[PDB]
Amino acid sequence: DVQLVESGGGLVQPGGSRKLSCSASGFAFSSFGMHWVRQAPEKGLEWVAYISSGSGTIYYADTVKGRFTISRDDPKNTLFLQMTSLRSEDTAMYYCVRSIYYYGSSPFDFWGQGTTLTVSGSDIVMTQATSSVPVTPGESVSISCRSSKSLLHSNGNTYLYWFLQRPGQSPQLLIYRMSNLASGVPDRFSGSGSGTAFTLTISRLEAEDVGVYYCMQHLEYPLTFGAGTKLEL
Amino acid sequence: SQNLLITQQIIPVLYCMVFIAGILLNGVSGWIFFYVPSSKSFIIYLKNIVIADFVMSLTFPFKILGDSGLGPWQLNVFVCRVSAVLFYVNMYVSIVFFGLISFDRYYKIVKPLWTSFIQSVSYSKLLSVIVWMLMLLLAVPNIILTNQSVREVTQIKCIELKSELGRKWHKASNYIFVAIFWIVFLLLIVFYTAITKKIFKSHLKSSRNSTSVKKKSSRNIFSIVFVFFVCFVPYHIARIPYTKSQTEAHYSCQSKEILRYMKEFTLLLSAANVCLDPIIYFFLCQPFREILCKKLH
Amino acid sequence: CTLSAEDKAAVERSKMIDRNLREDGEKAAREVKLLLLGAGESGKSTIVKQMTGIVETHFTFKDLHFKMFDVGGQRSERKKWIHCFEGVTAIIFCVALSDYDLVLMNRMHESMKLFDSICNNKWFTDTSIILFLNKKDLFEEKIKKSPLTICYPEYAGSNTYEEAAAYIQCQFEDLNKRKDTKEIYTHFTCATDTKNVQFVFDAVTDVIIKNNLKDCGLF
Amino acid sequence: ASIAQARKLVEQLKMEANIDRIKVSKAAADLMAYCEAHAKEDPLLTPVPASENPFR
Amino acid sequence: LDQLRQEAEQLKNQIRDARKACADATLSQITNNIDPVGRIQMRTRRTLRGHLAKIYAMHWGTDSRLLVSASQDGKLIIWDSYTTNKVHAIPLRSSWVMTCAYAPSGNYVACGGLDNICSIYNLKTREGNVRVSRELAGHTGYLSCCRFLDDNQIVTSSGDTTCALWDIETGQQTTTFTGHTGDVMSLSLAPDTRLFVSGACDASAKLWDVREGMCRQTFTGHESDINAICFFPNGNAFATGSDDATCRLFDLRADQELMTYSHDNIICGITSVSFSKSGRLLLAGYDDFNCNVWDALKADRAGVLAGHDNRVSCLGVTDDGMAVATGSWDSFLKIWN
Ligand SMILES: O=C(O)[C@H]1O[C@H](OP(=O)(O)OP(=O)(O)OC[C@H]2O[C@@H](n3ccc(=O)[nH]c3=O)[C@H](O)[C@@H]2O)[C@H](O)[C@@H](O)[C@@H]1O
Repeated sequence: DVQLVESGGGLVQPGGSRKLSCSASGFAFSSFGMHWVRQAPEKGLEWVAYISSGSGTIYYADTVKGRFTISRDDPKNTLFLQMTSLRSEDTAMYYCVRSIYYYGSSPFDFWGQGTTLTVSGSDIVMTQATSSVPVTPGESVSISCRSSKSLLHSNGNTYLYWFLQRPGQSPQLLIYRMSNLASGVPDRFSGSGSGTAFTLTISRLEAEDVGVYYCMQHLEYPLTFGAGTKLEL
Repeated sequence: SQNLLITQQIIPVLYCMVFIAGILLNGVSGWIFFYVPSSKSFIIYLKNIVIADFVMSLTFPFKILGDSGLGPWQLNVFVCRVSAVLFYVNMYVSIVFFGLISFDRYYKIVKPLWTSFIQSVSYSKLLSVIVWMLMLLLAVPNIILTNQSVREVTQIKCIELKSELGRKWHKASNYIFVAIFWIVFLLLIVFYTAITKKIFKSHLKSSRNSTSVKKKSSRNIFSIVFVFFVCFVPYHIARIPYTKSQTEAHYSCQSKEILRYMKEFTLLLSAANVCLDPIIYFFLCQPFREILCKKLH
Repeated sequence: CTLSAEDKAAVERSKMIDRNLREDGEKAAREVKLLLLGAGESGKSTIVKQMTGIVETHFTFKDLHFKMFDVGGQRSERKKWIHCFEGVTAIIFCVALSDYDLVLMNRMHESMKLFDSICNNKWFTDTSIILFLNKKDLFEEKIKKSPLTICYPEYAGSNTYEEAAAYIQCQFEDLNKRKDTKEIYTHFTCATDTKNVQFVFDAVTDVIIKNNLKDCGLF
Repeated sequence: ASIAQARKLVEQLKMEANIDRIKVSKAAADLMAYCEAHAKEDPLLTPVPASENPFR
Repeated sequence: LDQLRQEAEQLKNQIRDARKACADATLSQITNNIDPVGRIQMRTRRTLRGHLAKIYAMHWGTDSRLLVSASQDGKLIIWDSYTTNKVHAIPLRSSWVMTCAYAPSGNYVACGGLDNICSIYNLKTREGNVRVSRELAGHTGYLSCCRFLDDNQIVTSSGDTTCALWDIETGQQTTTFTGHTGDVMSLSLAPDTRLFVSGACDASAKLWDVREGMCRQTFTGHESDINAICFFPNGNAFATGSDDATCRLFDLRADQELMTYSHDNIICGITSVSFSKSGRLLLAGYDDFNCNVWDALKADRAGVLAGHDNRVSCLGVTDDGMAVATGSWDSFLKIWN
């Protein structure tokens, strides 16, 4: 159904420019906001940029601000990221993330496969207590995370997102707004939190949900991800 | 010199007679328009004219007391420096918005070939304030530059209460106002002639409804043009001679007095325009009439 | 300001929806809405052709987009849904001229009653009516042998096509109780006439100009 | 056609006639009791302070 | 023929006699010992703007925050009532819509009108856009009301004097309810969704069994067309608004009219009617551009909701009774609290 295919990755000399593209199919691309998210080879996910539906608002991370440019062509349903003066720290796998925003919506619910690009302070920081957790199928696993600032807003929404990235697969949304189970996710995963400390509980765990679990904040806009809690065995 | 019969007896009583109706009409129009939705540029222009008319009616009594003679010299200098400037600002705002209504009606009816301008849009609201502040920008100096102290308390002249820079700036702003009015008048005449020509070629007649529509539209357009002409054209053909008279000292006392009387009468007509507007402009507005019927009854 | 990022993006989505709604309303306001009515087999099908519930016919003529709504076959209480057509630009009422010699209650009398009900109801006080007197070719043949006195006994004129047609048109126009505020555009059509669309265009042009005058506070 | 419709109407009337009806006083008392029981939980009946009002 | 008519008249007389025997007292003479609710002052808090034509229907969501409305401009708008944000805007194939329904789960929305088709749109599509999921056809009259029972079944009333319980997945009428001699103008579902009352243009309301499929009860008393109907929150009573100036409260168990809410100053018709959470207040929309809140136990006009410039067409109360939405022909929805 929904499909996001990235292209334009490869080898880039330092200081060069490359143009990443993300072709969208199976959904109304014009009505969705689109994010570009980086993942370093072993350093976990990192948000890069975002363009709103209709290109109303455009944002970049402080690392890529002034160097990266995100755009979208709705008639051809494509998402574009032009990167100039690429540095050695930009070597990562890039994902285009579909994300819609309305009351009760489920943003960040679909992630593209991503392309590998190899180059020759006041924001909320999300921390994860455990990096690797040895687990056995059939048990209950609790992944915990903490935030510098409380993610609960005046409207009652706690903007926390739990993603799962399986080995060799793009990250998959599990929980949105700290309590809501994403579509297609089994009832094993449950989200809870007290505003600043959060837990994700998995019951009757199998081998199909083994991977790295990421926590993302959406309260303060400069979206930050946790270090990632890897599940083994 | 002076006769004390016009400037102190006839002018104040006529201004009182026009004010006692204008303030009430503007108040009721503003009360009704508070619930009128601003779905079109015509309604926005009508509301702006309502505001300008209300301020004009509010500033009428200051003049009335200033030229009546009962008020103190401080009231007279306040009228010269503040009340009169606000009155002129409201008058020219109303004139510009009359021109805007004429252009909007021309756009809606004639469908001109230059429709790509799209003046009749939400941006007209901004244009509305872009109208107001413009005349403010043409009259804000006229209030702060009237700082010269009165030489004598027996009589006060507006020209004698302004500096050389202030006098020059007012002599230029009064000319700018007259030029703006004449541009608006030419545009209004052209647009309304085009609208009448479109209406005449609109219907094939030979029907009671068609004849009624044509007669009503022609009567409304003729009333608008006639009231605009009568209320404003004499004032704007007599203003330049009078401002030349009070900016040049070689025009003698008799002609200066005659020009002062003519300016006062023509400004009184332009004042009576505030009473003539609601019957001609606001009454024909369908939402305004509907809300008036719903609320008053 | 006092809004989360998701709330801000939802507000942006709402603003985009508002812009789309305004564009759609502007596009629809320039469309000419016609309500097609008739007593039955009065030529409404032929009019629709040459130009289970509601039927919509869309056609562009002389840079004007016309939406014609046929309510035939509804077979319910008209008063419960006629108010939905309050804002239509005009009502195209089709009457079969040959129906004067037919009965269901005479067909012509039923057509006149329906025309009176449509014209004089509280929802179409100012809505203009384009009266299409169809089947004039068959009416000319019928009037040669069948006198008009069958439908209107008071008709004292000669049994001729022109006089009978004029009498029928005058009788239909006499059903308007608000002749000052409403206009009836009577037209004669027989079969596959290309001038019917032109007559409709002229009538709706007059109606549109009158509506523009009313909206501008000039009428 | 008419006979079948009349028979159906007669059958419907017979079915509706034999239903068990309670006294109007008892039904009114039950209605008033429900209103009294749920009055304390009716935001429209008793205005809600702005702290608990989501439309402020 | 004549014998059947005589038998029907005898049965009607027996029904009337039983009703009169069961009418020992009246609700008005019973509720004299309770204090009046006073002057209800519901101020308007939210004004929903964006409909450009007359709004004909509106239904609250079970979350008491999402609110769907239908307008004659061919638009079905889903509002976030708390923030006045437009969550969704659905273009309709037919712009002549008279009814709209919001599914209790919130995953689906319904609409219908002069096209004689009930269109059901999925709001939780994977593609992210609202698409039409079903087009229930078979009614030969205009769709006047529709109400979801679940995500798969819906009861719709039509102008062909019949109602229909449908199966959305199959698209066929699971059950047909016939017996009204006039066009059915409104529907109301019982809290248990086992019965529903439908008022028609024959000045009559009918209590129908959803599962069994026959007319359980018939209620009369209105002098003109019944345009609105609403169950009492208890589920043992319902209120009907008619083209006359009277609302009428009927009791299911008593099978009789309880009270009549009317005033001499009111002469226009009634378009919408609803109860508060406790049912003490009865909110009715009128053609006189105003809404009237009556004391359902004392028939006193508790208050008036004024502020609509045209006829109030639709009225709804949230499941938590927090606010009342009124949609009028002036192309605006107003929330009152
Ligand atoms: O005592 C009187 O009988 C009156 O005489 C004056 O007559 P005049 O001195 O000619 O004043 P104008 O030249 O007509 O204008 C009055 C003020 O408004 C200003 N003005 C005039 C014309 C204009 O177009 N715009 C404008 O701002 C002038 O600079 C002046 O300060 C004014 O009408 C009154 O202020 C004063 O009370």
